[PDB]
This record gives sequence, C-alpha cells and structure tokens, in this order.
Amino acid sequence: GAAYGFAVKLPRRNAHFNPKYKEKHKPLGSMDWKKLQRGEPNSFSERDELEKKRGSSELIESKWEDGQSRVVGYTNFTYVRSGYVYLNKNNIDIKNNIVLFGPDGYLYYKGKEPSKELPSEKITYKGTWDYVTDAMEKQRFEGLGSAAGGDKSGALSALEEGVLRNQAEASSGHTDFGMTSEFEVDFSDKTIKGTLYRNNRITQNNSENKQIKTTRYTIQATLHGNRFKGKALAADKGATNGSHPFISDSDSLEGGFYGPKGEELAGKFLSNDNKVAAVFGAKQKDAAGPATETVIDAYRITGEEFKKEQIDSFGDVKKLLVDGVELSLLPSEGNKAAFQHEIEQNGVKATVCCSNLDYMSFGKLSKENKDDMFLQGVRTPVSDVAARTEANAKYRGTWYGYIANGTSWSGEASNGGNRAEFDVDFSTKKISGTLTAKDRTSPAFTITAMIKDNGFSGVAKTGENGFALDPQNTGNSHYTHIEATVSGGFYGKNAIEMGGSFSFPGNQEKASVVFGAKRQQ
Ligand SMILES: [Cs+]
Ligand SMILES: [Cs+]
Ligand SMILES: [Cs+]
Ligand SMILES: [Cs+]
Repeated sequence: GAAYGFAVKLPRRNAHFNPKYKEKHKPLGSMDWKKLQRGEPNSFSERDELEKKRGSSELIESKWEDGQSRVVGYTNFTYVRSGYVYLNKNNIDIKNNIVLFGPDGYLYYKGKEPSKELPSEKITYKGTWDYVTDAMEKQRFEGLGSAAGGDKSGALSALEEGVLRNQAEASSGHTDFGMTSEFEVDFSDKTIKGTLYRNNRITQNNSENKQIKTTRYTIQATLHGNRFKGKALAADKGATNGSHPFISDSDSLEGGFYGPKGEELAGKFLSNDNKVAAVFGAKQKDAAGPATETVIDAYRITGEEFKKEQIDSFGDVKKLLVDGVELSLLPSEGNKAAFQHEIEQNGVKATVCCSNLDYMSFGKLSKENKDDMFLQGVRTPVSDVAARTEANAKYRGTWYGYIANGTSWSGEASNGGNRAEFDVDFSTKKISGTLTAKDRTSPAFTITAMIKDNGFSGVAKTGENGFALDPQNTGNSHYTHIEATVSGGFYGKNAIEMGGSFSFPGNQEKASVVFGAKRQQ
C-alpha cells in the first residue's frame, strides 16, 4: 500500500480577524498526506503548481544545500529527494475571505526506480529528516524558536532556531548538519534500526542549555518487499513543558528503498497525537562492493519485439505498474475468484493468473492491441533456499504461451488443459520439468535448468519432432520447433511457489512464454 512518494501540505491556519472566519486550528491527519506518482524525485504535481505560482522569483527547495541540513560524505542523492519545498507567498483575501501567513509549500519525500535488489548484510545509511506541525492559535515552542511560528504557520524544521547549518562553524571535516538521520539495516534479519538527531549550534559561550546533539527520535521497522513498515519512538515521551512537539510516538512509519542495488532509502511518519508530520531520506557513503541479491522480479514480455522490459514494483503482487499508473489485479463486483480473472481499468486491459498463487502473479496485458506478457513476484531469498536440502519437490502449475511464424497460436492457463510439472532436486541444484498444451498428448515444452541464489536458469526446448501449430490439416502443419533460454525465480515464504519465462525472436519464427507453479510434494 506504500507508493513512490508522499507529500503533506505545510499547515497555515486562517489567522483572520474574527467574524467567524478565523481558523482556530489547522491540524494534521493521515488523509492530509497525498500520494506522488512516477517521475523525477525533485518534481511532482503540487511542486509544479508551486513553480507556476512562483512568478517573479524566490523558490525554496530543500536540496542539499549546501547551506543548511546536510551530512557531508553522504552527499548527492540521485534516486531520492526528501525534505521541504515552499514559498514565501502569503495569501490575502480582503476581497473575502482568507488570511494565510507562513510558508506556502509541502513536506515531501520521493524516489525513483524502486529497488528490486537489496544487500544481503548489515548496511548503514546516513541522511537527513524534516518535520512540520499543525497550526494552533497561540501555540509556540520555546525550544524550537518563535521564528518557527506554529501559530499561523506550523513549526517548520527549516526554521528551527538553535541548529547548526552554515558550515563556517568548524571549518574542518565536520560531518553532520541540521536535522540528521542515521540508520542501520540488517537485511538478513529484515530489520531496520534508526535515530533522528538534531545538530545543535553550541552557543558562542554556550549560554543556556545544551550539548552537541539532541536525539529527537528513534525508529524501529521491518521489511516485506522493498518497503519498510514500523514505529517511530519519541525520545521525550515524558513531556509537558511544551518546549517541543516531540512528545508522542508514531505507529504510522512507512518507507522504502530506491536505486537498482538499493543504495538509497526514504520514508515518512505521523505522530500519534497528530502533532508532528515528518519525512526522511538517507543514502550510503561516496568500485563499491556491497554483497547484494535480488528480492523482487517484475517484468513484461513485449509483444513481440524480443526481450523483456523491466517494470517498477513495490512487492505488491495484487497490482502492477505500467510505467505510468497503478493497475489493480483484484476482482470487484465481478465476484472472486475462480482461477483466472481479467480486468480493465480505464487506461489498459489485462488478464492475470491465478488463485493458487499468493506470492506471484503472471498473465497478459493489452493497450496497443499488441498484447504483452507480465510476470511479477516477491522472491524467496536466499539462505533459506540454499539451506534447503530435500530430494524431490514436484511443483505444479501452469502457463501463458504464444508461438508464431506465422501462423500464430496462443494458450492460456488452465485449472487436461495447459499444465506445468516441475521437479526440483536440491543439494545438487538440478531441476527438470515439462509444460503441456491443451488436450495434447506429448509435452509442449521441456525445461531443464539449475538453481543459483534465489532463482533458477536453464533452457526450454520443444519435442524432437517439433511442435505443430496446426496438428490437424497436415499440409503445412507448421512444425515450429523452438529452443530458448528460460529464466525464473523462487517466490514464496518457503519457496512454495516458482515462476519464470522465455522468449525468442529471429532474423522468422517468434515466441514468448511465461509460467508459474506451486510446491506441493
Ligand atoms: Cs529543546
Ligand atoms: Cs507564526
Ligand atoms: Cs539562528
Ligand atoms: Cs503515544
């Protein structure tokens, strides 16, 4: 349920003189978060609206920076942008009826190329985080500063007074700046620990308070896909001084990894008391060698061309992306579930299988009237597959296929129809299998493969005599025989399912096949 990125509009209560036009409180909520679609991290709908609204000059965007809020060494982010984007344009409607003071903008986080590949060991990510509060009348946090508002405005992190930003302080390699974030991730444990800090500018003679770093939060999360869900723990849960709105925790912490190898990550959370909404983004340090592995497979087989086109995935099998917009693969008002179930949702139309599979979905899709064949699924990584030492698995499932020369023929998944048996022998890693067509005696495709990592690779060939496109009508039965390279992966919790595909172009006969099966014996 977690998407590309999110943005919450920076709260500005209607601080008007009061013929009942004055807004008492401009609170925050989960419904005040708005979702961001595909594109570049440093640009989206509302931000473009800001750019249009901009005009003469002056756009404030939290990049880095290099003036406030950065960690040196964990410098440039290519896949992720998280922070604040606002404008100093106040809203005035003496033409009735509006009065808005403070930053007109959004607190967002956005990433591109969701990770289908993650490290297999402990990796630390450093970065930054930013917050914003609601707009309550006569609400001020002395610890944050009056310049931060919180009356009329909503206490923006970019305006927190007693923080270090300018880098002139300690001209050496002083690393952390402003509100920094630190994370340690154990991918083998599927666990994420974190801490949201606050770098203090130790006053010239250190006047009234305060030491180097104020621990604002900690973070506890777990993985399931390429995203992470969990809780944010406020360090000052015992607070009543009213010095800062970091009193309550947050059971609404969501996030995700970005980059092909998962070299970046970003997320958000909203405090339980609906007082503080916060975002964060972190990457690794500056011929790198982090041991990695694939966790998510998600591709379309173009129709026809040749190869496969990789498509974005969040680990949610129940829906897919077409590079543009979301496509739900669940039956609604049509009644679940049978085996296969096709759906159309405005932009395109598709058919998805099946019911016996929970960790993977595969089928066909259409828009250009040249159908492609998608396959997606969350793999079963990785030491679980490696440690497995059985003797014979015997997977069983089915497949979507298309063979043409011409003449052209296609086959769909069945519940005597299209079937697919697979024999997996661990310890030796050797796997064999066959997939058969509709009402036909002999196997259509024989697949021989072997297991590496959390996947399997091999070859699929037709019968010795070939595969007749027209078994009946003997003259030009079109015995098209095809030998191609088939690649697949193990999807599930205990590798209870498997999937894969193979395609083939030529300088005259073409083909494309996707398949999925379930472990039983
Ligand atoms: Cs404080
Ligand atoms: Cs204010
Ligand atoms: Cs200051
Ligand atoms: Cs709480």
